[PDB]
Amino acid sequence: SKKLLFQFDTDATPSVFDVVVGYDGGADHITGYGNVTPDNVGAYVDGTIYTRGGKEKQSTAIFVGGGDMAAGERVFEAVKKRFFGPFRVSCMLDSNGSNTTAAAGVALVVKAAGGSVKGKKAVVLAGTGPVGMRSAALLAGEGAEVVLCGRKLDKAQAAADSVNKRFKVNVTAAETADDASRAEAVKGAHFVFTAGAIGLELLPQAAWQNESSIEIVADYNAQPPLGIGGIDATDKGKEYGGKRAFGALGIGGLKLKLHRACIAKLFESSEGVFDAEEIYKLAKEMA
Amino acid sequence: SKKLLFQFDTDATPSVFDVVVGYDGGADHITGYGNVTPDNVGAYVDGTIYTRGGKEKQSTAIFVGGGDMAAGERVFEAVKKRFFGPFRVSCMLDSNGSNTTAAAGVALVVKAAGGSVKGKKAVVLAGTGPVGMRSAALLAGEGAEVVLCGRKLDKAQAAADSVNKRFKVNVTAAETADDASRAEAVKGAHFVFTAGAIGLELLPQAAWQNESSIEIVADYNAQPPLGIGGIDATDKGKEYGGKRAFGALGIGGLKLKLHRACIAKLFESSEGVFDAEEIYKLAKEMA
Amino acid sequence: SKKLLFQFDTDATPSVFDVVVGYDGGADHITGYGNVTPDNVGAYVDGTIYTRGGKEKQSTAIFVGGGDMAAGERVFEAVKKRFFGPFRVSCMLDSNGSNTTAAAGVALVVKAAGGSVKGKKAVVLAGTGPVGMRSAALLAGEGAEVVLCGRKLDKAQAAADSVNKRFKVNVTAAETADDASRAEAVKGAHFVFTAGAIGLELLPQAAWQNESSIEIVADYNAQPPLGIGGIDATDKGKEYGGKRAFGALGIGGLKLKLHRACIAKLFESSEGVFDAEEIYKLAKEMA
Ligand SMILES: NC(=O)c1ccc[n+]([C@@H]2O[C@H](COP(=O)([O-])OP(=O)(O)OC[C@H]3O[C@@H](n4cnc5c(N)ncnc54)[C@H](OP(=O)(O)O)[C@@H]3O)[C@@H](O)[C@H]2O)c1
Ligand SMILES: NC(=O)c1ccc[n+]([C@@H]2O[C@H](COP(=O)([O-])OP(=O)(O)OC[C@H]3O[C@@H](n4cnc5c(N)ncnc54)[C@H](OP(=O)(O)O)[C@@H]3O)[C@@H](O)[C@H]2O)c1
Ligand SMILES: NC(=O)c1ccc[n+]([C@@H]2O[C@H](COP(=O)([O-])OP(=O)(O)OC[C@H]3O[C@@H](n4cnc5c(N)ncnc54)[C@H](OP(=O)(O)O)[C@@H]3O)[C@@H](O)[C@H]2O)c1
Repeated sequence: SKKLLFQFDTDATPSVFDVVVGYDGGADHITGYGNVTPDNVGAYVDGTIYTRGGKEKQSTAIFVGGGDMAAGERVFEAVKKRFFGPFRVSCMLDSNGSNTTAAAGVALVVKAAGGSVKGKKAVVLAGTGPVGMRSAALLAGEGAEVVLCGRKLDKAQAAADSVNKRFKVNVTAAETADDASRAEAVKGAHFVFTAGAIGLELLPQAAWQNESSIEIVADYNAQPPLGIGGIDATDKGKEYGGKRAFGALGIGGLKLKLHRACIAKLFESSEGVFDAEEIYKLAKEMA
Repeated sequence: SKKLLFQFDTDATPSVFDVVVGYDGGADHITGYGNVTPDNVGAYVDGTIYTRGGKEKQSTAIFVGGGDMAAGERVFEAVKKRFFGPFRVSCMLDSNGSNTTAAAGVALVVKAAGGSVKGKKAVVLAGTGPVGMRSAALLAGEGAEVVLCGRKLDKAQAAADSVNKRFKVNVTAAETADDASRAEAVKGAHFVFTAGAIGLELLPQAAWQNESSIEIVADYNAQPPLGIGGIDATDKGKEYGGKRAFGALGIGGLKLKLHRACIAKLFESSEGVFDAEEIYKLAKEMA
Repeated sequence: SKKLLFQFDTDATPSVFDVVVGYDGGADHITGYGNVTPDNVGAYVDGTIYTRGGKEKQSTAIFVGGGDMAAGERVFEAVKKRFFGPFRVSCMLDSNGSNTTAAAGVALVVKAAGGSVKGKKAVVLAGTGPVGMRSAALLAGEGAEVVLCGRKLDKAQAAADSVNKRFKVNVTAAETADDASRAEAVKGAHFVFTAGAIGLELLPQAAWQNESSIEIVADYNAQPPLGIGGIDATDKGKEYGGKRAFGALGIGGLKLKLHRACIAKLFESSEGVFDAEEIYKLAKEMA
C-alpha cells in the first residue's frame, strides 16, 4: 500500500516547506488541506481510519502544521480525540518547524554537555515563542533548572505556566527588558539558548564569553544580526575559549534530517504520536 | 502515461476518504478540487480531454464527490455534457460513498433475502443523505415498497422527489422526528436501513427485534453509538432470533472493494460511466 | 530525489490542464496552489529553496499559471525576486498556455518562412490578448515589423506598449473594427496571425488569398467559426496556392510537446527561467 500523508495546516494554504520534507521523508503521496480547525478535522480523520484495514493501516499518516502553534495543538488534540480503539493512524505536530527545531537544538546541546544537564541552570532568552517554549520544556524534562526570559514578566510567566502544565515540568520565568538585563540573566548559567524572533541580536559577545559558568550557547536565529554575538550561524559545537557554540544553521541541518526521519517513522506503525517528547527522543538518537 | 484521477468535490474541500481509496484503486496521482459546481466544472473537464490523445486518453479520469446528492448529480451531468465525440474520459460519481455504500448494503440485503425484495416494505431511516438516497433508489429498483424517512417532511419529500425523477421510481417520504416515530415507521417493514449521520443511534433493540415482519436490518453508521442497537458493526448477516443484521463494517468491507474496483476500471477505457446503475450491477456480482 | 513541481496559479484553483501536462513532462509530484499573489508567493518559494541542497536543489521547480497573464507576470517577478545566490530553483511562466502556444505558432511560421522574417510585415489580428501579445513579441525579436490590431486603438496601443517595454521591441498598433478593416490591415503583410478569442472569425478567405505579399497565415482559434476562413484547424503548413496555413490544432500539437519538454528542463538545473524567450528558443528546436 502506498504511503499517504495527509497534511492539515491551520494557515489558509499548506506549507510548501512541509511538503518537500514530507516527500524527502518517504511519503509516496501528500494531500494538503488549509483552514483546518478542530471542528472540520474530524471528518478528515474519518477518511484516514475507515479506508484501510489491518496490515495497511500504518500506510496512512497525519501531519499537523501551520504558523500558530496553539492553533496546531487544538487541531492535533482533535485528531487524537477522533481516534478510538484500533481506528487510528500515526500523527505528527510540527507547526512552523518549532518541534523539530527545538528538539534538534536541545539534543545537540545535551550531547555536547556530555549527555546530562541535570541540576544545571539553563537560560532561554526570548523564550516566549514556540521554539523557546518547546526548548524550555525539553530542557526541563532533562532536569535542567530552566529560566524562560522575555521583555515582559507577564508574558514570560504565561509561557512558563503553559509549558509547565503541558509537560508537567517546573520552568521559571524572568523579565529581561534589554541587553543589560539579558546579560545579567545569563550569569551563573551553564547553557544559554537564544530563541528570539528572526534577525535580532539578544546576547552580545562580551555578555557570554567571559561568564566562566557558561558551557554551551545555542542560537536559533539564522538571519544577521544573529541572536548570539561572536558566532557564525553554521557553528556546530565550535569552541570559543572552552565554551562551545551552536548556531542556527547548524541546528537547522539536524532539524531537516530529524523532520524527514519523523515522517518515515509515521509509516512504520499506526500508533505513533510525534509531538515534542517523541520528536526529541529521535533527535537524541540522531544528534 | 501515469494514471491521473481528478477529484471534483461539491464540498468546501475534497474528501480524504475518497483520496485513500482512489490511490488503493490504482490511481498514480490524485488532484482534488472543492467547491465544484455545474458552472465551473467545464473548464476542469477541458483539462482532462485536451491534454492526451490516442492510447493515453484513458489514463486520465474524473471522480465526483461531496455531501449533497443532488449537487453531485448536477456536477456529474455537467461533466458528461462537456464531453463530445471521442473527447471524453471515464467518470465516476460517489458523493459521500452514496453509490458504493448503498450498492454494497442493498446488494447484501437482497442476497440475504434470497435474491428478491420485490413487493416488500423497506424503510430507510434518516434517508435524506447521499447514502440513504441511493439506498432508497436501489431498493425501489428492486421493486421494494420504499419509505424514505427524515426529521422533517419537506427535506424527506425533496429527497424522495430527487430519487424518483433520477431513477423513475416512486419512493414515499415520511416525517419521523424522534425515536418514537422511527419505531412506528418500521412496523410492517421487511427490510430496515439506518442511514443516519455518523455517531447516532436511530433504532434501539426494542424497536426492531419484536417486529415479526422484519427480516433483515442494515446499519451504515460505523462510529459508536451504532445506528441500530443490539448489533455489532462487523455483523454480516448475523442471526438475531429469526432476523439477520448487517453492521457498518460488514457492509463497509464490500463498499471498499467495490470502490477500489471501480477506480481501477476508470483507467481501462476512456468511456466508462460509474454511477448507481453500473456500481449496483457490480455489487450484485461481488456481494 | 523525487521531482517536485510547485504550481502557483493566480486563479481560485490550479489549472487541470497544467497538472496533466506537468506529469507528462516528468514531474513526480505536483502540488498546486490557487490565489497566489506577489505578497504570498515569497513564503512558498522559501519552501523550495531551504529544504534541499547540493545536487537535490534542481529536483524542485516552480510553475506559474492562471488566466490573467499580467497577474502571472507579477507573481513570476516576485518568485525571481526571492532567489539570491545559489538559493534558487528553475521556474516557468505559462499562464493559460499563452507562452507555449505563441512560441509554438511563431516557431512554426518562422520555420516555414525559411528561418528569417527580418524586415517583413507581420500582422497579429485581435492581438491584444496574451497569445497575440506574446506572438507579437517573438515575431518582433525575429526582426519582423509587427502591427498588433484590435477593435479599439487605445487597447491595441496599450498592448503594444506592454510588449515593447518587456521585450525591448517596437511593435505598432492599429484599430480594426470589423472584417473590412482587418482586410485592409493585412495588405502588404507577409505573415498574418489571428489570435482572437475562441469561436470567432476574423479574416475571411477572400481577405488573404488575393494578397500577393502574404506568405503564411496562422490561426490560434480551434473552435468554429475559425479565426481564418478557407483553412482547416489541423492544417500545419498546408499549401493553398503559393501560401501556407497553420491552423489552431497544428499549432496546439507542438504546444503540448513543447510544454511537456519545458517541464522536463526544469529538473535538469536549478537555474532555468522559462518565460517567452527561453520557451521560444526550445520551440524553434522542436518545430
Ligand atoms: N531553522 C529552522 O528550521 C527554524 C524553524 C522555526 C523557527 N526558527 C527560528 O527560531 C527562532 C524562534 O522562533 P519563534 O517562532 O519561536 O520566534 P518568535 O515567536 O517569532 O519570537 C520569539 C520571541 O522573541 C521576542 N522578540 C520579538 N521581538 C523582539 C524584539 N525587538 N526584541 C527582543 N525580543 C523580541 C519575543 O519575546 P518577548 O516578547 O517575550 O520579549 C518573542 O516571543 C526564530 O529566529 C526563527 O527564525 C528556525
Ligand atoms: N458502512 C460504509 O461503508 C459507509 C460509507 C459511507 C458512509 N457511511 C455512513 O453512512 C451514514 C450515512 O451517510 P450519509 O452521507 O448519507 O450521512 P449524512 O448526510 O451525513 O447524514 C444523513 C442524515 O442523517 C440525519 N441526521 C443528522 N443529524 C441527525 C440527528 N441528530 N438525529 C437524527 N438524524 C440526523 C439527517 O437527516 P434529516 O435531516 O432528514 O433528519 C441527514 O440527512 C453515515 O453515518 C456515514 O458515516 C458508511
Ligand atoms: N492551442 C492552445 O493550446 C491554446 C492555448 C491558449 C489559447 N489558445 C487560443 O488562442 C486564442 C487567443 O487566446 P487569448 O487568450 O489570447 O484570447 P482572448 O484574450 O480571449 O481574446 C483575444 C482578443 O480577441 C478579441 N476579441 C474578443 N472578442 C471579440 C469579438 N467579438 N470580436 C472581435 N474580437 C474579439 C479581443 O481584442 P480586442 O478587444 O482588442 O478587439 C481580445 O483581446 C484563443 O482562440 C484561444 O483558444 C490556444
